[PDB]
Amino acid sequence: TLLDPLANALSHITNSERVGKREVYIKPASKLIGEVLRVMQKYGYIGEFEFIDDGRAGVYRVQLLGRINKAGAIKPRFPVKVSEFEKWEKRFLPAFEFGILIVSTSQGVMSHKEAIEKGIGGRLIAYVY
Amino acid sequence: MAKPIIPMPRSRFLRVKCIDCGNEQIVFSHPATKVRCLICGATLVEPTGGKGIVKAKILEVLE
Amino acid sequence: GKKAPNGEFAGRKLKLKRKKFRWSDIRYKRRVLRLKEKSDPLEGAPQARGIVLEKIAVEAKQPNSGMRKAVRVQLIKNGKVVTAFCPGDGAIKFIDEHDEVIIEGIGGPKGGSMGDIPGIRYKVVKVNRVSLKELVKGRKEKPRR
Amino acid sequence: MARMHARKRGKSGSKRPPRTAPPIWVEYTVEEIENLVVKLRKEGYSTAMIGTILRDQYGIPSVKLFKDPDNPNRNLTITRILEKHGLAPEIPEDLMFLIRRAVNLRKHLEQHPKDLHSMRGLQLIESKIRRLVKYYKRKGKLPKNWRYDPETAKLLVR
RNA sequence: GUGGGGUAACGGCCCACCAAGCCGAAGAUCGGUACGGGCCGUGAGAGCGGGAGCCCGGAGAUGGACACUGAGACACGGGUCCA
RNA sequence: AGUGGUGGCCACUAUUAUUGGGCCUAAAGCGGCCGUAGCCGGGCCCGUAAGUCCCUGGCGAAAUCCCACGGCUCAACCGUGGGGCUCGCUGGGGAUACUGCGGGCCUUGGGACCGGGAGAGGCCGGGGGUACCCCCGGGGUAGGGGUGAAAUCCUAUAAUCCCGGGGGGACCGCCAGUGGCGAAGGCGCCCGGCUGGAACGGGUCCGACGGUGAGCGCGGAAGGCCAGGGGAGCGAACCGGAUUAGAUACCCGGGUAGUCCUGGCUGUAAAGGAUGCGGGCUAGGUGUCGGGCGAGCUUCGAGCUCGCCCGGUGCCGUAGGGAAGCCGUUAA
Repeated sequence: TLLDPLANALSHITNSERVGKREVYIKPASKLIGEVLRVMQKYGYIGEFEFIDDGRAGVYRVQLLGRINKAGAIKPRFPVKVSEFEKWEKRFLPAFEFGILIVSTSQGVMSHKEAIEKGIGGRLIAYVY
Repeated sequence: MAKPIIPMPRSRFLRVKCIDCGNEQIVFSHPATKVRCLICGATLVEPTGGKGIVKAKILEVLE
Repeated sequence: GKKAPNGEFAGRKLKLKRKKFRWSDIRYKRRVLRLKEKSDPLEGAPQARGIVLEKIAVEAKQPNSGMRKAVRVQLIKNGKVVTAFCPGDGAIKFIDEHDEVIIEGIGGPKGGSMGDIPGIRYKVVKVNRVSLKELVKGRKEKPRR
Repeated sequence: MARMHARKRGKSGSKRPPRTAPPIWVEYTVEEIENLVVKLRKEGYSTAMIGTILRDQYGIPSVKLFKDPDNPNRNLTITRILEKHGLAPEIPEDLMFLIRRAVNLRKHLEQHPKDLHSMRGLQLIESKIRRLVKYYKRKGKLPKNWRYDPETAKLLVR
């Protein structure tokens, strides 16, 4: 069935971009999607985004800049401490200064640099570059 | 179909005005079951799969 | 995936998968058991002495040629039969029967051997605790016996 | 949709009506339509067949979209209304029909023997009923003390 | 479970009575191997491998059994006895 | 003042894959399903704060380890200070995105409903013809048969040949299509009844009931095993003949179990798409089967066709993947 929906929503977004399509229609539809979209949009790695509110199936329509090369989620969703944020960013990711290791904290979704500033992590949700 | 931006069927509504007793019914355009009059028990439509075959001659106004 | 227990508390499943498949290496299974120890006649030791039962020679295989000088030994360490390859140039003068001969492994326990030998895994370093290898060389000690 | 469980092909592409704005092309009230449901249930119709009737005759889009809510039970439509009246048993109509088929099959296999195809189908229907029931007993759609075994099935049918 | 003995003392430790429980696939039970730890060896790490001098705690003193004196031994150069 | 050898361990070895490996063809998909334990869960809200993050404080002996300085000519080393130590345990305060649980809620997943329709799906009964065979009668002589050539063999009160009749078993050329049905093994004469499943349009119904699934359970071609019946043709064994040096074999003449049917039993396959199962997502084009829908043609029947739409089977091919061959919405 449909399980782990978020990974899937990121995965569609990667295929779109590999093709170099203008936009994406996300069939999955959550608070999680929209807060993650807001984080993406502050960095300006995505463009403008629309949420239509339907209760048949909410849709998000996303503009692609093409600045996200790959974005996917974590297989265990294993937890991450504050000291440990760097360890996961070098280890897995090619990034070093791109500043998104997206993590969920008690406030919503944060990036890497944003997690340091607050001082709070949680469970590691995903990554973006 | 219409799956990405609002799922929509093949349907519509029409008002039928009977001539066998003049009762005014709103009817769904894919009869799956026969429709009866509320005052004669007479058949407006007979169903065939998807869109039913319209029995006799009965007027329809398409809303 | 195409496979795995990736869940949070699934991890015991994954850990067992790996544990069974690790046994598929012979070299891992041997060493943990003590099968290695038991099988080799020196008993996991670098060398053992024994008495030369008799001087036999072994035949070369099909690629190759050459009739190799050899000793069949009975270890004084245990009570087992070993086949041990004796080098030497004119080898047989240096080597001597019914004296005490000391045998070592060679080349690891890879199980393989050279081509000139049908299956000999062993080396004779020493005869009466003075090496054969000194007698091969002209620069430490020139032929004796 | 698409799922596979006794077919090697996908599911049908049908969807619910999206006229999620209340009717106004209907010209009957909520009141008249309830009245109809009592008479039809009493007649001998089962609750799926009533709702089909309501869509054709009385012209509503869905029966979820002209009568939700009006009683405070989940997913308010027909059988919840009936349930408060006592015109519907607690065991969902879904389950009543599944169970009825599962009885029908033992009786054919007997008379017609050497049925391989029909025998595999008897295993398959039954199996599905235990899994549905296991969730229902908990939910309170069925009693906690209820069990689904094939003898109890035959009882209900008779 | 209940009562009791005995111990420095809790205790099916031992005992009488009364009950039929207790344990198990997240691996019981059985066979087999092994002093354990700080650490150490290796490896960029993850990990792998190890328990040696040395320090820490327990165990032993030809094999087994046994008491006495002492806060403390069932006693490593003490006794009794059996092999 | 070692060098070299053997034995062992760790790196090299993503040859144990967590970092960091795979399963069309290299080693690797279970013949298929079912559903248990276990693992995993759509959207929206709410309670708890168990998981999860933060802070303080108790503590994880010395030694070993790093850094610093000092002493011994020097350094190893040891002192001293600082930092760190297998670091597995403890208590209180806070946060609530994410997860766990209890409650409420929604149709998007799942199961379920109704109507036209197709089919070699299954079970039973009836029945036709073609062709073979046997036997009866007629007709009709000398070879028939078999092969690459032969030979064995078969035939004279008569075989082969040719007609008419009756009986019997077995199966269904044409139909038949790159076609259709079933979970899978698999399923083809025609007619009727009984019966299972599916695509589809209309979501009418329960409201997360879901996915996967170790174990367990079940089906399982052919042949075999057991009983009974059936036996026309076919044919392991077998008995001749040829071929061949010899045939142990290809070839030919005979021929038994068996092949057929029912009851019972066992379980294998290169049981193949060598491609585990469920979902989302990622260029298209053309044909074809069945459904929905709008037409044209019409023999007025969806008969012939086109497009949109829904599912399935095929060919060509993009992004990508692959060692390459290929694969490519039916994904490798």
